[PDB]
Amino acid sequence: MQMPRRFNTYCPHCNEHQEHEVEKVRSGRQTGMKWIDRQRERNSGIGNDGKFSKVPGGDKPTKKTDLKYRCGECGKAHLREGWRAGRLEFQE
Amino acid sequence: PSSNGPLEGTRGKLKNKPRDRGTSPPQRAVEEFDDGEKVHLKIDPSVPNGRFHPRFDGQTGTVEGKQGDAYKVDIVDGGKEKTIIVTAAHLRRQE
Amino acid sequence: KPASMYRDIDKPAYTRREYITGIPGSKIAQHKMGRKQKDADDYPVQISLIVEETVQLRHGSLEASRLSANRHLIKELGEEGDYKMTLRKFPHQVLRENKDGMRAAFGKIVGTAARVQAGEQLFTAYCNVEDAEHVKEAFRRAYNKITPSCRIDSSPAGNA
Amino acid sequence: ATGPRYKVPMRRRREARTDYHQRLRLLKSGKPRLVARKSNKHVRAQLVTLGPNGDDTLASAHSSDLAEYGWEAPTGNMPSAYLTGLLAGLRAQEAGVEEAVLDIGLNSPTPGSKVFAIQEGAIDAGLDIPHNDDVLADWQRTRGAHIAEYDEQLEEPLYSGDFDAADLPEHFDELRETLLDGDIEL
Amino acid sequence: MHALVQLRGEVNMHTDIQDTLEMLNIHHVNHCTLVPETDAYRGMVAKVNDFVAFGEPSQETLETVLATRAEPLEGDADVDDEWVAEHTDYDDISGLAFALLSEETTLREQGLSPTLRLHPPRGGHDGVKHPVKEGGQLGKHDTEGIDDLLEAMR
RNA sequence: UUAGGCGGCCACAGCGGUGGGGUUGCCUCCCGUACCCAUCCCGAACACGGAAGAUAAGCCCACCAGCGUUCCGGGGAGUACUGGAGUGCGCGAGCCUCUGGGAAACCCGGUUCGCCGCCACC
RNA sequence: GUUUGACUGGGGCGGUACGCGCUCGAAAAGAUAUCGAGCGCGCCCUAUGGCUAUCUCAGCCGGGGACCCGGCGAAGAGUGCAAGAGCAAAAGAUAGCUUGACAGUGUUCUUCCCAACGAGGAACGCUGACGCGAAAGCGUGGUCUAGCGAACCAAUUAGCCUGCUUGAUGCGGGCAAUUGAUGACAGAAAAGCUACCCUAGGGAUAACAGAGUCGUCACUCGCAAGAGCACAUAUCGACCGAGUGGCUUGCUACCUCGAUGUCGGUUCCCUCCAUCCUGCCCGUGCAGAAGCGGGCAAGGGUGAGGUUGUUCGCCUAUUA
RNA sequence: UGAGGCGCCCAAAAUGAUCGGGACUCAAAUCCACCACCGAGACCUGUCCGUACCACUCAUACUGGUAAUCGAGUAGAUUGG
RNA sequence: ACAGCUGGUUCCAAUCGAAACAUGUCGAAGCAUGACCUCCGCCGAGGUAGUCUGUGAGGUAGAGCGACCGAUUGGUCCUGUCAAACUCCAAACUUACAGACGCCGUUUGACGCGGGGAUUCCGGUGCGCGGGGUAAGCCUGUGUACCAGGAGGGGAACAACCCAGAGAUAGGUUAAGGUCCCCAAGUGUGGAUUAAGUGUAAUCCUCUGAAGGUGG
Ligand SMILES: CSC[S@](=O)C[C@H](CO)NC(=O)/C=C/c1c(C)[nH]c(=O)[nH]c1=O
Ligand SMILES: [Cl-]
Ligand SMILES: [Cl-]
Ligand SMILES: [Cl-]
Ligand SMILES: [Cl-]
Ligand SMILES: [Cl-]
Ligand SMILES: [Cl-]
Ligand SMILES: [K+]
Ligand SMILES: [Mg+2]
Ligand SMILES: [Mg+2]
Ligand SMILES: [Mg+2]
Ligand SMILES: [Mg+2]
Ligand SMILES: [Mg+2]
Ligand SMILES: [Mg+2]
Ligand SMILES: [Mg+2]
Ligand SMILES: [Mg+2]
Ligand SMILES: [Mg+2]
Ligand SMILES: [Mg+2]
Ligand SMILES: [Mg+2]
Ligand SMILES: [Mg+2]
Ligand SMILES: [Mg+2]
Ligand SMILES: [Mg+2]
Ligand SMILES: [Mg+2]
Ligand SMILES: [Mg+2]
Ligand SMILES: [Mg+2]
Ligand SMILES: [Mg+2]
Ligand SMILES: [Mg+2]
Ligand SMILES: [Mg+2]
Ligand SMILES: [Mg+2]
Ligand SMILES: [Mg+2]
Ligand SMILES: [Mg+2]
Ligand SMILES: [Mg+2]
Ligand SMILES: [Mg+2]
Ligand SMILES: [Mg+2]
Ligand code: NA
Ligand code: NA
Ligand code: NA
Ligand code: NA
Ligand code: NA
Ligand code: NA
Ligand code: NA
Ligand code: NA
Ligand code: NA
Ligand code: NA
Ligand code: NA
Ligand code: NA
Ligand code: NA
Ligand code: NA
Ligand code: NA
Ligand code: NA
Ligand code: NA
Ligand code: NA
Ligand code: NA
Ligand code: NA
Ligand SMILES: [Sr+2]
Ligand SMILES: [Sr+2]
Ligand SMILES: [Sr+2]
Ligand SMILES: [Sr+2]
Ligand SMILES: [Sr+2]
Ligand SMILES: [Sr+2]
Ligand SMILES: [Sr+2]
Ligand SMILES: [Sr+2]
Ligand SMILES: [Sr+2]
Ligand SMILES: [Sr+2]
Ligand SMILES: [Sr+2]
Ligand SMILES: [Sr+2]
Ligand SMILES: [Sr+2]
Ligand SMILES: [Sr+2]
Ligand SMILES: [Sr+2]
Ligand SMILES: [Sr+2]
Ligand SMILES: [Sr+2]
Ligand SMILES: [Sr+2]
Ligand SMILES: [Sr+2]
Ligand SMILES: [Sr+2]
Ligand SMILES: [Sr+2]
Ligand SMILES: [Sr+2]
Ligand SMILES: [Sr+2]
Ligand SMILES: [Sr+2]
Ligand SMILES: [Sr+2]
Ligand SMILES: [Sr+2]
Ligand SMILES: [Sr+2]
Repeated sequence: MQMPRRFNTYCPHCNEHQEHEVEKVRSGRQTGMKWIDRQRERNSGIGNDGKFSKVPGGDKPTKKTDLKYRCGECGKAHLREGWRAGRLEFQE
Repeated sequence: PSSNGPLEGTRGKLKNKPRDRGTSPPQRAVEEFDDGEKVHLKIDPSVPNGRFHPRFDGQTGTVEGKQGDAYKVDIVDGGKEKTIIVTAAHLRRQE
Repeated sequence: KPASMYRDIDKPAYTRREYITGIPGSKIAQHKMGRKQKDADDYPVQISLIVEETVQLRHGSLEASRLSANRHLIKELGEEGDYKMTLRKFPHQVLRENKDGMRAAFGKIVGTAARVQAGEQLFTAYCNVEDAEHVKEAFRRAYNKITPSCRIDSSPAGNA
Repeated sequence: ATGPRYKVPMRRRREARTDYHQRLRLLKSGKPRLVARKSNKHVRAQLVTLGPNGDDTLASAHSSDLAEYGWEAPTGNMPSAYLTGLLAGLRAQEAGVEEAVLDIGLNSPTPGSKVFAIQEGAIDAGLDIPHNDDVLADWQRTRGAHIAEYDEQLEEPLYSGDFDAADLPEHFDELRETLLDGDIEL
Repeated sequence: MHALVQLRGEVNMHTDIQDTLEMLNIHHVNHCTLVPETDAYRGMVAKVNDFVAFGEPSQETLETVLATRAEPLEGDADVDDEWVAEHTDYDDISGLAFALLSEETTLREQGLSPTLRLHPPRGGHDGVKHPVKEGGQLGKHDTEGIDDLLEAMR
């Protein structure tokens, strides 16, 4: 489906309607220093490694929208529930 | 049933007799009831909103207050007490 | 296949063509016989074949009886005799057959039948006071090819 | 009409007098309605309330009984409409009515029209009615100015039965002046 | 006022039909109760119609049954004119019988057990598999038929 | 209500038809576009301003039943169906009796060409 | 070293009735099963959402299958997609404007009738901020019922809490929430063979047999079209209809799994009749002889051989 | 010529036939009525037991009272011996 | 060793008395949570298994369709037929609430509430209504009573068909069913039919008897 790059809506930060810009959330890189990262190294050794021997699951036929909404005046973003959309293309 | 949605098997109870077909009179949609009043519950096919679960059609409850314009009606489903949010459009005074 | 299999009314009415496909064509060639251009009121005698028990009659049976009855009326009154007979019932009930044991047993469609309540007129003839006995014979041969017992009732006919 | 299954509209629908969808939305306020009507020659204002066997009018005013206070002018114009609303409004306050919702029935919400004039009048009478100023004709028009200047482009008196030559908005003032006053027998 | 006598046991009888008999103070076979003729009671007897025998008895018959089977609300004190006279609003059984038949009072109202625990029918009854019109003993009876039964069960 | 406004019930009110009604009164048709307002083009409509004309529309009043609808009488029908009961009948599908309820179609004769509430008004 | 699921008229194969929605089944409150009947959903849409203004649709007729004018026309149109339901001065069409498909937090119902259970859903509120409208009011997505996903972990959004004597920096831990999937859909990370097999049990579930059924099979009867050169009925006999048996087969899972040893044959005994011979009859398209058809009748008889394990059947010479 | 009642033909199975048997024919069959009987632990009645409740009581020890509206029971819960 | 699988688990009595179903489950030979049984405590005045009446809900039976819809005849308006997934109509009946009467509760404390303990989640039969199947002592629903866990009387025998719900003991009268003998009671009365031993068989896997025919 189609969707406007910018449009007026409520900004929970300014607490009033203002223009926002919609952006698909880009994945941020991992640091490899989170607790889970250290548990994988502490608990992995000889033989099977329990949960750390499992491999990536499947995929749902369609994913939900994963967007950021940035307020055009205070520069802050807020998240919203997403909805299943086979495709999301912005207009302009 | 073959399915279990809210409108399963409601072909009859949610269908209008042909002559009652069409937008309903506003009078009964604006009616005011007092707490303690006995009201019969019956969905009006022509009115979309303010309905209760079809399974409760035919109940005679007791107005025990309101929420916004809708009314909170107390009924006893079997032996279980329940509170129903319903708009006047689907209610009628008893007796 | 034996009629014992379908003669009783032990199942829901099954007639909706919109939800049933593959329904075999009927074997009944005609429902109105004799001189169908003339009215029934134009006759002094009116005799019907009445069913005595409620039953289902398959189209293959309606055809055999009707045939074996009109045939006689034709042989005794001629290919143009001054008479007219009517088979007033049509086979609306669709019949199945489970032809794998009792698993997914709903049967495939195999035929059609007409439901007849006891006391009803299956056939009705209109003749002249002369051929009144030839029609009584046609019915005698007709009720011999259908399940129930029948009464050959003589409606308009006080010439005895 | 055609058969058993035929659906005949509610009486007031087939007579083309009541817009039920608008009615319902109106009744949802819980407030009395300032029912503004108008005929070719007259204008009528009524404060209607909901009732068991039908609506209930608590107060009202007609352009006819306007003369009853000193009006010799026509009764189908702007000055006429406003004063009628004010008269009905004043009587409204009498019976204890304090607020209303404009019910223009099947008339159009044209800016500066008479049903809106009836409204401004009823509001000046002290009644609390949800409105919008920039939809009300400007003061002067209400007075009757637009018709004065029209008579200005004379050649043949605008009015037949000489009520006056160059007509009068100043009269409107005298009548409004007489209504806003306390005394007056409502 | 109709006399009601249970003639068919509780085994296999519908529960709502059995509860109806109990509301009419009948808990055993051969037990009789006196019920006023009202719309409410009418629905009740019509419901237990197939397990009972009922009808309006003659004043005399009611007098015989009361004499022989009436009991106090409590205790084994025999009920006779003297008892009636000293415990009820009447002078003797007759005064009571009349007031009952005319529905001015009830046994319970006069300190008597609501039930007349009758004896099996001497000479037997007409059967509990057929109504009166078919030669049985079930359902509504004539005052003479009802008296015949009650007297046999005296 | 000698013609009006806002309605409740939402065809007993619909469809169709006949007759009657209006000088400064009422509703209308009607006359007219400087204004407020209006038409994807039209003062047609919407809106505004107005009285030369008119009761032909509409409307209101009185009425007609052919079609549609409501209710009612008589007939169909205590039929069809049915809650309770049965050591009643039938090879059987099924039927009957007693008790308590009880249609629909259709025909014939009536009823129905709205009823009611608030306000205003020779 | 383990896993290789569940359902199932036994199991396997087939299928998914394994998560959802609609009509019917369902017996006029509610609830209600089967490998029950018809059939759908795992999306799509920035408008195909929202409001306002103006407006009325299928279809038919008349006048100049595109367009223009008039008439009839309560809805048969349209409303994204199943089905059922809703809707006409609209919930449909057109035009314009707009982003409420918004943030926070609840009430109630549903999910799960009654009657406890999560996610998910719906109706209805309060608060905040907005859109449109003269205003009442409408907008918590699409008229209603399908379009859905736990914990752990990661990424993401804004502010704040916190990390072992202490301060600074790095890098971590946490409060709230969004997104990523488990369709075996209230969530394990997961293929088969065993006739070399083993244990626990089950007649809770199959094979043979018994029992029930009798569609199938065998046999009979009613009707008698038709032909039999003429001739229904010497004889053959379609259709359709009604039955009997329990010899075939199928169905069911009632009995038996702490066992009732398979088929065929053989040997030996009793029986049934729907009769092949023998006795006695009737008809004949009965000259005779002999055929053919039918009736009574179960005393007796009904044998030997070739292939094949065969039952069956085919074949040979005898035979009443 | 119409209708009704009972019966007859249709009607064949395997160790020994059957309405339980005997056996029954103006019935010991069938249908319509009727009369009198037999027959449960049901119902009525005497006495006793248990249990529940009541009065008195420290008592759950006696004594008295009430039970038409108490008296069957697998799994299981409760309690005295 | 473990098993969700088979077997067994020892004295007496008194009160009450099920569930063989719902939701979830690698779950269907198991559990948990509900329903239901029981025990204890709290509460303190009503309760509602029956019926009647009033105010409502409902589209099954039936019926009908020139009332929709889709089927389904023929003739030169008429004439012949239908519907589990049709309805212009429309029951009996089921059901919400209330009042009345009844019954019940206020020392036997009902209704309601909190907590302890379960058992149970293979069911079956009759009757009514079903859906599948030619059918079945079939499969799968639903309501109810029964068996299970229910004696005693009858039914030849015979879990659920009839009578009947039962402390002990005793007298009496009946119930279902029966009265020629076996075996308690009639070789009962008035009348009629049957000649087949029809029949002497309520119900039923169990008791057959059909279409067709009969100057008996
Ligand atoms: C006591 S069990 C006896 S057995 O079942 C006897 C029956 C005779 O019909 N034999 C069989 O069923 C044989 C079945 C066979 C099957 C299914 N498959 C085979 O490969 N061979 C068989 O013999
Ligand atoms: Cl996205
Ligand atoms: Cl609800
Ligand atoms: Cl107006
Ligand atoms: Cl003891
Ligand atoms: Cl009991
Ligand atoms: Cl004999
Ligand atoms: K075995
Ligand atoms: Mg339905
Ligand atoms: Mg006593
Ligand atoms: Mg008897
Ligand atoms: Mg005129
Ligand atoms: Mg029988
Ligand atoms: Mg291991
Ligand atoms: Mg399995
Ligand atoms: Mg239902
Ligand atoms: Mg995981
Ligand atoms: Mg992410
Ligand atoms: Mg699951
Ligand atoms: Mg689930
Ligand atoms: Mg083993
Ligand atoms: Mg077993
Ligand atoms: Mg078995
Ligand atoms: Mg052996
Ligand atoms: Mg023979
Ligand atoms: Mg010869
Ligand atoms: Mg022999
Ligand atoms: Mg013990
Ligand atoms: Mg004890
Ligand atoms: Mg029907
Ligand atoms: Mg048991
Ligand atoms: Mg006796
Ligand atoms: Mg003797
Ligand atoms: Mg015999
Ligand atoms: Na470690
Ligand atoms: Na409506
Ligand atoms: Na006029
Ligand atoms: Na698995
Ligand atoms: Na299969
Ligand atoms: Na939820
Ligand atoms: Na077999
Ligand atoms: Na057979
Ligand atoms: Na022989
Ligand atoms: Na051989
Ligand atoms: Na016990
Ligand atoms: Na183990
Ligand atoms: Na298990
Ligand atoms: Na079970
Ligand atoms: Na399970
Ligand atoms: Na009471
Ligand atoms: Na029926
Ligand atoms: Na029991
Ligand atoms: Na015995
Ligand atoms: Na015999
Ligand atoms: Sr380590
Ligand atoms: Sr490793
Ligand atoms: Sr996938
Ligand atoms: Sr069937
Ligand atoms: Sr026949
Ligand atoms: Sr004009
Ligand atoms: Sr038969
Ligand atoms: Sr009646
Ligand atoms: Sr393995
Ligand atoms: Sr198999
Ligand atoms: Sr909506
Ligand atoms: Sr393989
Ligand atoms: Sr091998
Ligand atoms: Sr054994
Ligand atoms: Sr023989
Ligand atoms: Sr011979
Ligand atoms: Sr063999
Ligand atoms: Sr062979
Ligand atoms: Sr006991
Ligand atoms: Sr006991
Ligand atoms: Sr008990
Ligand atoms: Sr029902
Ligand atoms: Sr005798
Ligand atoms: Sr005799
Ligand atoms: Sr048997
Ligand atoms: Sr039988
Ligand atoms: Sr016969």
